[PDB]
Amino acid sequence: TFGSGEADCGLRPLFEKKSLEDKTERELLESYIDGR
Amino acid sequence: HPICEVSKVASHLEVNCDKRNLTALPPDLPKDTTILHLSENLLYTFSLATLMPYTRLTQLNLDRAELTKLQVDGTLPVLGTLDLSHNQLQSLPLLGQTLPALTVLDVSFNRLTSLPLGALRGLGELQELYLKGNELKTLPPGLLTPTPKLEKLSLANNNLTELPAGLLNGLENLDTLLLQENSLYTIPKGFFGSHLLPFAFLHGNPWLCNCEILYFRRWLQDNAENVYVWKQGVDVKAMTSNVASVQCDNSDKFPVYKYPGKGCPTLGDEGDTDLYDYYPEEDT
Amino acid sequence: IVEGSDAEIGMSPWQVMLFRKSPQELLCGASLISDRWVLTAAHCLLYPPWDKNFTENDLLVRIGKHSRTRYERNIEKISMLEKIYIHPRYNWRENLDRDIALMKLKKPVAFSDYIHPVCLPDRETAASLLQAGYKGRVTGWGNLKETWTANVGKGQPSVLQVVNLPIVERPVCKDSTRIRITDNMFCAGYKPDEGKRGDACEGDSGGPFVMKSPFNNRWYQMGIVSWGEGCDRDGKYGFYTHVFRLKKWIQKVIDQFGE
Ligand SMILES: *[C@@H]1O[C@H](CO)[C@@H](O[C@@H]2O[C@H](CO)[C@@H](O[C@H]3O[C@H](CO[C@H]4O[C@H](CO)[C@@H](O)[C@H](O)[C@@H]4O)[C@@H](O)[C@H](O[C@H]4O[C@H](CO)[C@@H](O)[C@H](O)[C@@H]4O)[C@@H]3O)[C@H](O)[C@H]2NC(C)=O)[C@H](O)[C@H]1NC(C)=O
Ligand SMILES: *[C@@H]1O[C@H](CO)[C@@H](O)[C@H](O)[C@H]1NC(C)=O
Ligand SMILES: [Cl-]
Repeated sequence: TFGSGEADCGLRPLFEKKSLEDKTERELLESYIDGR
Repeated sequence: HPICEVSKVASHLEVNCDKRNLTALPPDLPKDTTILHLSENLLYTFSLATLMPYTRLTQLNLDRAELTKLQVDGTLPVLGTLDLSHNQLQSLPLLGQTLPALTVLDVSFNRLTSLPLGALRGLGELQELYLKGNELKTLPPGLLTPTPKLEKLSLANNNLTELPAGLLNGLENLDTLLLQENSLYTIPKGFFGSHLLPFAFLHGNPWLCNCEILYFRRWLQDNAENVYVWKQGVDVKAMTSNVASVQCDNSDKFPVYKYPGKGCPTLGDEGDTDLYDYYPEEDT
Repeated sequence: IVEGSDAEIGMSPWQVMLFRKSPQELLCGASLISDRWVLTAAHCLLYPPWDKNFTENDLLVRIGKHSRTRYERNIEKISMLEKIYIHPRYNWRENLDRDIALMKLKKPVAFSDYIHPVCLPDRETAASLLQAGYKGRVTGWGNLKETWTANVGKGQPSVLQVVNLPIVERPVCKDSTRIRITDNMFCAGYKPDEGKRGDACEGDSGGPFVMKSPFNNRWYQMGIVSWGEGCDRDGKYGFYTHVFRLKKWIQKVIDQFGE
């Protein structure tokens, strides 16, 4: 039942946790919008 | 203060009593001293209990003060670094129960010829052990058992002839191993185990290359990029690997990583790889 | 990774390096999904057609790295393998269907700024993020070009590489290769008429294809670098193991024994 690590998964100490964004993650987010 | 130099910053106090012909610790120093430099004095004998106060002392330098007797009495629950190098100790001091938060111990260049039974008992936080320049001939079995967190071990320039087959047992974080300039002729069965060793110094030894130098033979092969030649400090032994520095009989041209075991048993167990060709090409 | 760029420090804290003990060599990528579980591509461990069959004792796992070859002091952590689990129906004979394997670390590893686990997608997340056009991210220390044939440039990087690629619609993936595709894989990469380039390459398998959820701001691993034909060639696409579709097998081994 227990894995040890989740619930905290996917949140990067040097980025999300510090409210900082990496240089290209914006490219990913912009692709979630219909490009026509 | 009138004898040693005092400085503060970051809240840590650092007192420097180097080269002041002291035979004992000066008249009351800052109770909040963290760093204490008592190098090059005349502390033939020294009592740790004499530092009992200064409960914020983390680094203690008693090197080059020709100490032959260290009285391990009181406790320094916050002492992390302890330099005892370049002294006259003939017996390794039992710092277990006295220095629990110790992580760096340097008893290099003393007069050690052997190590106690439970020599390091109680130093579970030890990260670096320096015993270079002594005259150890053999290391006791289980010497590093109490120090599972060890990251660096220096046993260079001693009188070691053979190492305990299970010396490196545990050591999940060992990255540096210095055994250069000793009297080593071979390496036990699985001495290096499965752990990856980033920096090893094995040069300056009379390796006897026969049939039981094969384990070490292949290890060198696999770890060709992790064998370096010690030069000095500030150099950062991360400059150009050099596996060839390990030579048979210390006989220059006879690197051990190129010794065909000619007529040696089991034609496939020790050094049985080197099966395929490779053509790597990384950059700056 | 071909036509990607150097990763920022801690940009992909879940990145894992599968290291061979003897001889010492990087053999594949992988990802950390918990303090004791690592996910990779099955063929990184077992591929009979090339006589490849690696056991627990033949490998080490390096976590928290950035540089490809430099040992990184109190940054990377080196762990041993307790057990290797390859999908029982991994198809190495024809197309690497179900190219996945789980690795159980001998001891749990502590997280840090450089070491942190990635999330595994849930029903809604999968259905929501896996759409053609949507971009994911692939990371790895694999080849920078096709190295089996003369080509200009360095073969491998000195630092971890990263590239963002669009998911491709199945029909397009299917008609770009003669190899038989399954629902257990997907492909990504820029089409001939999009201009931008980028792809995984040899040495990148096991590496993760990740996407950030606009909903909870978490990173999820949607794929595992599995295969391709050449690297970054026009009209060709990199193929990845579809993690969500194998979710049931993953949970079953993960939660199989106590802890
Ligand atoms: C990938 O490679 C692996 C090794 O690199 C392969 O595993 C190895 O397979 C061989 C068989 O070819 C194993 O042989 C020895 O073990 C078997 C028993 O097998 C079971 O018990 C082992 C533990 O004792 C496990 O390790 C096995 O996984 C398995 O559970 C014995 O029967 C053999 O004995 C034979 O040889 C001795 C002399 O050496 C004779 O005295 C006997 O009479 C008999 O003839 C071996 O002792 C080997 O142990 C095993 N090693 C490992 C790490 O598993 C693996 O099969 C391969 N995978 C694929 C898909 O190809
Ligand atoms: C250790 O080696 C040194 C260097 O040759 C030598 O002078 C010394 O006598 C040796 N010590 C012992 C105990 O033999
Ligand atoms: Cl490959």
